[PDB]
Amino acid sequence: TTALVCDNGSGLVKAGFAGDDAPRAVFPSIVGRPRHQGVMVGMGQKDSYVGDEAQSKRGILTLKYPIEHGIITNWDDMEKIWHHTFYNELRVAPEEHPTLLTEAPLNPKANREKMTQIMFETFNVPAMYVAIQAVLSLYASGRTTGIVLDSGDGVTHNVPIYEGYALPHAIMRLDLAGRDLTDYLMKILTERGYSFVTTAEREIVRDIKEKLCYVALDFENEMATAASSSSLEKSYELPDGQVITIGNERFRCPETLFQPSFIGMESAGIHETTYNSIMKCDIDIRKDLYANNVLSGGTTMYPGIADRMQKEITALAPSTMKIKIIAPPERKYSVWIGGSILASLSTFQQMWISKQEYDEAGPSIVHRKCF
Amino acid sequence: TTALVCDNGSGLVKAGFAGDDAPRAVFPSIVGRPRHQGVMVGMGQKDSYVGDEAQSKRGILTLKYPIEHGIITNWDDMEKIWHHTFYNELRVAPEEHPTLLTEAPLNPKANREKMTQIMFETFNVPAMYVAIQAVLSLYASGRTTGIVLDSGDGVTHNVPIYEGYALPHAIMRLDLAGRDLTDYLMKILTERGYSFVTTAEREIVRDIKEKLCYVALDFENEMATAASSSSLEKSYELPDGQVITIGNERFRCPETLFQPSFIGMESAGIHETTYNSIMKCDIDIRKDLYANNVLSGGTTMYPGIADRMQKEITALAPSTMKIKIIAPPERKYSVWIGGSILASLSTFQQMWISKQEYDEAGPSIVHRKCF
Amino acid sequence: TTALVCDNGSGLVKAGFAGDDAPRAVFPSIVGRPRHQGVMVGMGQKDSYVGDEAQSKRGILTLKYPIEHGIITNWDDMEKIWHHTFYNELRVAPEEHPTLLTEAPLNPKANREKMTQIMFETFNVPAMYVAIQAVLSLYASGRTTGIVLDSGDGVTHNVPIYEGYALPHAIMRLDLAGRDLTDYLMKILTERGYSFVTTAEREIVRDIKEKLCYVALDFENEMATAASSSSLEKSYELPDGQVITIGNERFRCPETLFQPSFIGMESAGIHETTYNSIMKCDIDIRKDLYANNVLSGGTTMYPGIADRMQKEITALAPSTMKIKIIAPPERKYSVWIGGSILASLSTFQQMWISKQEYDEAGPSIVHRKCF
Amino acid sequence: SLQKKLKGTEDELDKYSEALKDAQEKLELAEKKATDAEADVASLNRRIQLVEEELD
Ligand SMILES: Nc1ncnc2c1ncn2[C@@H]1O[C@H](COP(=O)(O)OP(=O)(O)O)[C@@H](O)[C@H]1O
Ligand SMILES: Nc1ncnc2c1ncn2[C@@H]1O[C@H](COP(=O)(O)OP(=O)(O)O)[C@@H](O)[C@H]1O
Ligand SMILES: Nc1ncnc2c1ncn2[C@@H]1O[C@H](COP(=O)(O)OP(=O)(O)O)[C@@H](O)[C@H]1O
Repeated sequence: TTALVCDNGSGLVKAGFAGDDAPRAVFPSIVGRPRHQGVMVGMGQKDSYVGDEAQSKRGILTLKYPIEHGIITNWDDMEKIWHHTFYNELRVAPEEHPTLLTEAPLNPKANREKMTQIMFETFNVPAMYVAIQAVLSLYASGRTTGIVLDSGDGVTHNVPIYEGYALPHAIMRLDLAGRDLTDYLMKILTERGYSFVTTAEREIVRDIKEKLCYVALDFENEMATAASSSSLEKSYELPDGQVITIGNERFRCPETLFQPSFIGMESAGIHETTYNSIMKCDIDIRKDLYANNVLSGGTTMYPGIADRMQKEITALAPSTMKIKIIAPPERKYSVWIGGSILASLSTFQQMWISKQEYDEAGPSIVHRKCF
Repeated sequence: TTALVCDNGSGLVKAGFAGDDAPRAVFPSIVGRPRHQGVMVGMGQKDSYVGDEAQSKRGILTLKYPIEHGIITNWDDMEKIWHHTFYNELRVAPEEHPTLLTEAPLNPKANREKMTQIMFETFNVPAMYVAIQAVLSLYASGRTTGIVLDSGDGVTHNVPIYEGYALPHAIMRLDLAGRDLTDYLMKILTERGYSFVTTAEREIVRDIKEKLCYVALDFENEMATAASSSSLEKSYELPDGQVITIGNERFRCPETLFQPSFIGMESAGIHETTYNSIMKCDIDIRKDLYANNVLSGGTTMYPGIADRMQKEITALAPSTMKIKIIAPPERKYSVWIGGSILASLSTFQQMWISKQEYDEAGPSIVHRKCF
Repeated sequence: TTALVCDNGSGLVKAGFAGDDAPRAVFPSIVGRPRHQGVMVGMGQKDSYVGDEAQSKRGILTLKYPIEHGIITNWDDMEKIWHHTFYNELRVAPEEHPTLLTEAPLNPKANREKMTQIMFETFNVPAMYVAIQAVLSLYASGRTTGIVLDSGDGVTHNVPIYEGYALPHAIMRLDLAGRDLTDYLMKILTERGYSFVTTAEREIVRDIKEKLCYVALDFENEMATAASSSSLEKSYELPDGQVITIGNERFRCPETLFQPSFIGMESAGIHETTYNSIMKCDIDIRKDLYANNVLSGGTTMYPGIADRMQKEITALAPSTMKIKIIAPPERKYSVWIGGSILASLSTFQQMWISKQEYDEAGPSIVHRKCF
Repeated sequence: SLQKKLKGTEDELDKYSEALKDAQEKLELAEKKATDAEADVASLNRRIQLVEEELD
């Protein structure tokens, strides 16, 4: 039999089969409901659209995300998401397939327990397993040591691993990610008159971010370059027409990752939490960690982010070590790729949580050595 | 057939064949176990690393020494050490080779008896013999008289020998050695801010000691020189970067050998236990003993220790005798070299403890005239 | 003339006059700076708030600690702390008051040297003296022998003293303390759903710890009791309503003192380091040390710490001994009380360091006989 | 038409990468040599002071 690999993430569902090179179903993790009245009798319209259909009916729906920061907040919505993923995108019967789920470090425990309970009671899968996103990223990267920085859409986290041993006291988790970058871009785009307030203009702003934003290698020099020239100013065409022109806020948006004070957060940038995780690890694995700094997740896809991260970590660490940043082109799907590798490993077929184990030990069996 | 020569020591295993000029397997006498959880499934990692592999995986393991002061405290660990030595470093079958083991004077008797029992029951050797480290050092030195000072890593001892007769009432044993010097250096390095607490930072401190420490010919003058100048201050580069600078504690560390009150011990320095052993011997061999003062073992490898020892013993002994200190460059391996010489001697092939003798007389046969 | 006793500690400054029964001024050693912009013109607000004031404006400020683990890292805001202590809490001119300050064992030398340089040049005190915290704790406890465990907020140490003589080779120092317990509690509350990330929320977590945590007498039985019953849950009220309930976390937090592997340290618990510091001492005084085990400092204030530690040390020591744990109710002020006693002795008035003494011998005079 | 520009940039890039590699090689070489020479001179200098106090 084959196992499914559902990388829920927070803002993009990625599912597929264990043993493939890529997911076969990538769609947004949104659930939309109509907000207007509806006049044409016989239209027979539905009450809630899931996934990629909601993005077509944006102008009529209110789009809600069922996952805020890794954490699931709307369990009925999330159950709809899973039902859509199993039956409409993949077209499989979940009572014949083990399912490997992913989760971020340092989430509530009820999240994981309720996820297991759903997967066994509602969808009736034979086995299931919840994996950490950073470990799976390291599987897909081909390493066995290295400090991984998995910046998704809800959370950002560093997880240092050495020789296959993870150092839990050095795990860092930050709640700044692509969703906060989108909100900051919505906010600073009002300096030029453009206003995006609806829950469906957030998708337009996310598209603008993905297509035009980039990380500056030096922030003050790019500030001055934008103040003087106009060579970095680019245009974008809305779904309506009426092109908008983006100036220096092409690189002020992702700079929030290195200066979280822009959105009023207290914490330090990703370049500094990475270094603090290093310095919290031992002394005789720090050289390997410096040399194996692995990036994954969608928020690491900006142009120039690897070069910026290297410049910063190099200015932080001692001057005698080679600091190297691994940033594959298929970063966004690294967690899923690693999940497929892991679930196909023949050694892993004894780590599943079978259904009988659950029936006899309750949902608490998730936090056991299968953690 | 050939005999093996395993100089267990306390902190460095040295093994080889009888009839060679040097040991072919020198590795630390440590056994490491992982202390973190281990996340990558399929890693298939082991549960305990022995020898030189543990020093590579330092940052992940807890390193334990199975020999405290000559005495073996963890018999399972020591059995792992021996298994590694026989099968992985030397690649020999111990049921075809006699084995010569070494031990320090004035150890418990159960140490030696249990060692014999292990070597005959577990490893199944045909013969075995336990030798004293100082006697073997004197074999390797080419002498037949002389007072030998064998400062290893667990124990220090003087053993005066004259014309091949050892004087047991004049044997001295002190429990100050390289391990205590390492602990004292860890402690006094905190005066400059460097902190080494982990069981794997002790190895870094041992490296610092070996590479930078030296014995002062005069302690107050070097104290004043370090207080005034900076010409004796040297630097070292950790596995992490961040060089550390060592000042006057380059020579305060090995000065504990001549002033054991530094670590709160009651006893007297090595220069004074040597002289007390002399003065406890007869009156008409003291001139030869003064002239044949032999050093061996790793803790005698400091720069200037021979000159310091000579200055001290010369100020102690009467003014009319030539005091001479023999300190070869291959000091650290003298016990092993002498062991190889002894086991190759054709006269010695009748001093082995055969397996039938053991089977008929129990492990008590070790303390007989083969003592 | 009277002397000032300033037990600057690490996390609480306790000051007062020598000869009083308790410290007069007790406030957190915190320097806060505003992180937002400030709009109301005429507010005339200041740049940095110190001490107890900074906890009122805690929501606007970003709080720094000038002392990390006993050691002083930031010196400018430490001068700010001292200035606030002298002029705003005590209202005394330090030009006519000798000052007694405390420090933990096994600290850098530059700490003391800069401390006295500042106290003589910036504040112009006529005399000063730096004392060890454990000795003052023994003074206040009224013993003259006994092994004292002084768990503050940055550092934990054992100092065995017999008959008025301290045995420095048996002094242990551990960098696990109240701030590490606060960080572990922050990290462990996350699994229940609550997130505290800001330096202003670290103070709320410290309050939760102080008011709800306790040491379990039997850790496994308490874990089972929490996994079965619900009679352990207590509720706390955040500054904005939002009641939170904690179970396991009540005793899993201070258990880090007895199992430092919870926060990834390699060392042994406070009970085991106390026992090891006893076993480092001479065999004749271990009776009195076992019978006079003195606790002091804030981190020793959990309910059940004394009973737990007595149980542990009793199971470690031989069966013939009487183990006693001395834990006064005015425990967390013992260092200050002893400091006042000491500075109040007529025998002490010739052990200060004078102004001219310093002016002639430089700051190096701190380590010499005027200790 | 810009493809010639692209190719020329690739060529100068390759040249600069080879240059950087050679410079790193020479750098690490000379650095090992300087460190070893300093070790030798410090050792033998300490030995000189020892034989000086010996002469004294
Ligand atoms: N090329 C890109 N540049 C910048 N941001 C991107 C890019 N592609 C995707 N993103 C951001 O990544 C986020 C999705 O990351 P993803 O890896 O899907 O995490 P998750 O699966 O947890 O949602 C989106 O919010 C989007 O804004
Ligand atoms: N060059 C050196 N200078 C000072 N100490 C050394 C040197 N080389 C080795 N040592 C010390 O010698 C000890 C090992 O001595 P060794 O002869 O191996 O005894 P054993 O075999 O009983 O461990 C180590 O603890 C190390 O600290
Ligand atoms: N009742 C209590 N229970 C547990 N911990 C406490 C209690 N009161 C104070 N503490 C802890 O003690 C620490 C302060 O100890 P203290 O004696 O002030 O050391 P210092 O003077 O070096 O700051 C604080 O971090 C606090 O968390």
